[PDB]
Amino acid sequence: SDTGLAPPALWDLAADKQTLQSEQPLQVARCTKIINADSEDPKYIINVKQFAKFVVDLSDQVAPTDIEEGMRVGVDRNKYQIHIPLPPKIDPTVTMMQVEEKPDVTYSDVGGCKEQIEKLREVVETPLLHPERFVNLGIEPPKGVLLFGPPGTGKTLCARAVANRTDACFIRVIGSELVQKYVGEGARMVRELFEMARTKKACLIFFDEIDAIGGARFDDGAGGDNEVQRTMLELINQLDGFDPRGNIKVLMATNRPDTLDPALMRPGRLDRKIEFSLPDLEGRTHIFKIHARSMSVERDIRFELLARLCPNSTGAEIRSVCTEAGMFAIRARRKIATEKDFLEAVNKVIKSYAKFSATPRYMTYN
Amino acid sequence: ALARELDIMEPKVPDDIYKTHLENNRFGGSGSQVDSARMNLASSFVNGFVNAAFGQDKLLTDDGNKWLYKNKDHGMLSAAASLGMILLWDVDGGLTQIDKYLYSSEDYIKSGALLACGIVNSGVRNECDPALALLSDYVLHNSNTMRLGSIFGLGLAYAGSNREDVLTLLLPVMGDSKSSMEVAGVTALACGMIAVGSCNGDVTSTILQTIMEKSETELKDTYARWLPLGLGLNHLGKGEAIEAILAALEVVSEPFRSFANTLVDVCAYAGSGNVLKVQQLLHICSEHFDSKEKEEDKDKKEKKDKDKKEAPADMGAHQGVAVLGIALIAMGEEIGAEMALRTFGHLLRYGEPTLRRAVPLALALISVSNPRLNILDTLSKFSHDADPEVSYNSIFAMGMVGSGTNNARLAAMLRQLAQYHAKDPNNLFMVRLAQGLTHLGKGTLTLCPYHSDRQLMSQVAVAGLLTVLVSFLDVRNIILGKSHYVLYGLVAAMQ
Amino acid sequence: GPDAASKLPLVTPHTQCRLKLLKLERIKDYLLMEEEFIRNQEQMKPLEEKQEEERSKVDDLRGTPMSVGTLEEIIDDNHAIVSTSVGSEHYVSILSFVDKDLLEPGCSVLLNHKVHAVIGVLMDDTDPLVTVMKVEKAPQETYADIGGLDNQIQEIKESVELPLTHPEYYEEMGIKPPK
Amino acid sequence: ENSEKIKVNKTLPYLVSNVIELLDVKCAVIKTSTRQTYFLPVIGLVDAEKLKP
Ligand SMILES: Nc1ncnc2c1ncn2[C@@H]1O[C@H](COP(=O)(O)OP(=O)(O)OP(=O)(O)O)[C@@H](O)[C@H]1O
Ligand SMILES: [Mg+2]
Ligand SMILES: [Mg+2]
Repeated sequence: SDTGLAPPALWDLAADKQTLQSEQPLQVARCTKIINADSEDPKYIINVKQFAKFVVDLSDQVAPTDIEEGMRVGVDRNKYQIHIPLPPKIDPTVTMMQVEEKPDVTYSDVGGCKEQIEKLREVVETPLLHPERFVNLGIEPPKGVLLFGPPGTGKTLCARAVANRTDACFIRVIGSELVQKYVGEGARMVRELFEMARTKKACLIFFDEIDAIGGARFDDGAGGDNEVQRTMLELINQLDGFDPRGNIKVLMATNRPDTLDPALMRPGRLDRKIEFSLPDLEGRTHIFKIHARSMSVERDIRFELLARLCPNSTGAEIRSVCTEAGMFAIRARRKIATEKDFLEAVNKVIKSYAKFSATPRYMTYN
Repeated sequence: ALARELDIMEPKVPDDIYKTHLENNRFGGSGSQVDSARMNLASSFVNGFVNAAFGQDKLLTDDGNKWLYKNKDHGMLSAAASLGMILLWDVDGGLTQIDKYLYSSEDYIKSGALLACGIVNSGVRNECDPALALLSDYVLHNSNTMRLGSIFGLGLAYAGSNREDVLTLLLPVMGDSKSSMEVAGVTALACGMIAVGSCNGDVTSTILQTIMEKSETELKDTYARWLPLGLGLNHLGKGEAIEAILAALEVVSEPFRSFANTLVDVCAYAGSGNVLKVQQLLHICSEHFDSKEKEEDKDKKEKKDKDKKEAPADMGAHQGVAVLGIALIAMGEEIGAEMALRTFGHLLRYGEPTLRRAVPLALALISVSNPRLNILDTLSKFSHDADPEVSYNSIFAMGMVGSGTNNARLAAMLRQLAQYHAKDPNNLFMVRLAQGLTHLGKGTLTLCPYHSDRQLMSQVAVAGLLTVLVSFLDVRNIILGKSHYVLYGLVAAMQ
Repeated sequence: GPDAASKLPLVTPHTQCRLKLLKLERIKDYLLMEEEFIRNQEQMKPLEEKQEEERSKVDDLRGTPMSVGTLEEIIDDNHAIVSTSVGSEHYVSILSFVDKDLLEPGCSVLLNHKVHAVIGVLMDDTDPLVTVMKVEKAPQETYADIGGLDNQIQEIKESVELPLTHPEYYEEMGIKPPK
Repeated sequence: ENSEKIKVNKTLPYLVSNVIELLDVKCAVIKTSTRQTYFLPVIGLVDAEKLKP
């Protein structure tokens, strides 16, 4: 035991006779890759993994059109005859980037970004859904969006939210995964990504934190960063590169917009740029509501006053006030918060921790 | 009013976007559109239900003439019923304009429309009770076809009604063998569920109408199973003092009397949690039939074991299912015993992944050896989590579509019409109360679709009759509303 | 996955309340019927023993020199591509004897040594990285030993220890614990 | 002869190899795609001049 013991009732359901009926009649094949289709009628050239490059034709049941150059196909283990086409090989590290479970956040937990949300839905949530509206006019909808702003403003939330409603496949990318040891295979992960996406009629790619692989072209004469630069070029070439990119709609959010190559920031690749500025008064008065809902309150709380006590407070700094104001109630042993509790919260998360912060040194985007 | 107007957001949900997320199927064909009615008919069923309660969210109705031309002559008869589902719970809104166009040709198309009437008229329980007045005339009219549609709708519309006039009135129509068998057979199921009390006069009369049948019809019928079901629920709670007459008077009958008598016992003994009564069912019954040619009885024996075991203090549920897998499938008979797949979903059907579905049922869903076996399990999954409002369900559904029996058309519509239909939102299917121990007597109607799909003679596989797979839905709503006399409105939270 | 112990931790009565007794007797009746339910059917149908016959046939279907390889991809169920020992990829056929659940893309697979196929998954050796940072128990330093810092011990207690011992507090005010 | 000639070719599976040195002491030395070298004394069913190293 401890290896593969499955539900014993399922073994008999496995029909051991059929298994014997399958552990003999079903010949085990070996993966291969086709290089040429030598003409005459059959005469396919083959390349097994690490045995040799043999010459094979067919068995009986694979239609000639079923096989094409550079297609994965299984072969006989004795006479080396093609029997079944095989899927192309996608790097497992690139195939794990596909999101299988939608994040549990919708387009109602981001507040104050009304204009940003609307401008982020006509390029990633309308060209795909209701795709006939644009047909009755000459419009290729913009393909690509850059979300930039100070840290803790909501760049990822508006992206994590879009994945909650999008019907097309959503592909992750962190911007640090595209950094790999050997020269070369940092562009393979950027070539395989789009090959997988093109296999999906509608696909979205979220190049989160595109600053580790999206730097500016810099030649110091001392062999500065080059592998990252090469990877960025492949990304730039696969968005408008003498080959229709397909239906892929990129979506990359950067913490440092003033660092990107002046070729990843032109229409065609990163078409529309959406600015995520610090919330205004009406904004942060709404962020407080969206984060203080599922909590006990005095009901009669001047949330507007609290909003105006933290003028340049990022969205994160507002949740920390709400998540900390109730903290002052857990300590007093009370179960219902109070405005005085929140005021002490603002005095700690906004004016007491302002020594470190991130907003003052980032709104210059440097 | 408070869902669309007050709420700022109001997006639309076209069917095409989510119909095929996996694009492997479309690859290679490159279009190749075909006029096959089998493909078209199944797709309409899925789309129609999702569009319910969407007055302005209709796009395939204004120009639906083209869809009518792309099918067979007899295909539209089954599709004609689906039109009514769109206008759900329309007492008079949809009927105002239909009457003016009634004086027209194409009377054949009218047959399918009536099937929709029964579903829409079910649950309203109007004091005037217009359903008989608006359905009795055509039933009595001399025509097998036009009254054929009326038979199904009448039973469902009067689930809460228990008037004896209708039950006796319907008996002669089914008792007339000069008409089609299906006409009488389909009706017999409807009448059984209407009466939940005793109904002594008709229960015995119904038995008589089954007794005076030839051996070939009685033996090889494939349709007599539903007969005890109506009687079984019509005799629930009866003791030995009542069944004594039935047993004593049923001692000069054919051996089939034992086949039917089995169902009554369980229904009467609603709560009878014990071991002595259950044991002879599995062992004594199984051994005795091995020496004779009689069959098709052990399957019903196992499915009814759910009774008096639904709520074992939330502790006997897990234990019961485990025994079934290692008992009814581990060494059971090759076909009949192995066909105890719809029992697991019957015991508890609300949606509870990772503990009761992936292991018990998901494993057997990939039985590619025999497509027929997958038929029972493919439909079994949809029943227990049809509307669970769980976002973590679609991953498993895509685990088989496009990777299994795709070339075969018979297995094609098994998964597409059911697996992709489990995305219906704002709907709940659990019928147990908050306590979870007090069941609803009339809410237990979700038991008929547990053996009909197995045989499939003009039932599922054969086109012409598919409303059987639409009538068993009887559940409550999942929406909770709060309001005041002057429409004040509160925002009180819940946990 | 499943837990061998804790069949029903219903200690809510926490006393001599009769409710404890009713549930226990329920299993006893079910056990009694199962006893003669298995042995009885095990005589006139001597096909599968389920204790010695069940294991025996699968072993023959397996091979004495069971192979070890890496599963590289998951083609349609009952079929997969497993990387051979050294460098070859085989389009093997998955046998139902495997749990069919632990087949993660790249963990491990046991294959027959002649007709190579999937015979069984293998648990993955604890990677050295896990053992590197898996601190077992703080040797001696207690929490009253630290001394001095008092107002600063409450913050750590209230962020990394309270939400795991008394979640109710960050359970009724609907506030997630400080990250 | 053609029936026998096809019999060797009828074994369609070939082993691709690259000619290394077309020695004239009209022989050939090949390097099969398995890291094995050989000294085919007779070139085979191909011209001795159409084969270049
Ligand atoms: N407008 C907003 N409304 C509500 N919550 C917000 C808003 N903006 C930010 N947040 C809060 O920010 C947190 C997550 O921040 P997020 O990672 O999206 O910010 P960011 O600035 O895009 O990130 P980074 O630059 O670190 O990648 C969440 O807890 C979320 O509640
Ligand atoms: Mg981010
Ligand atoms: Mg631009």
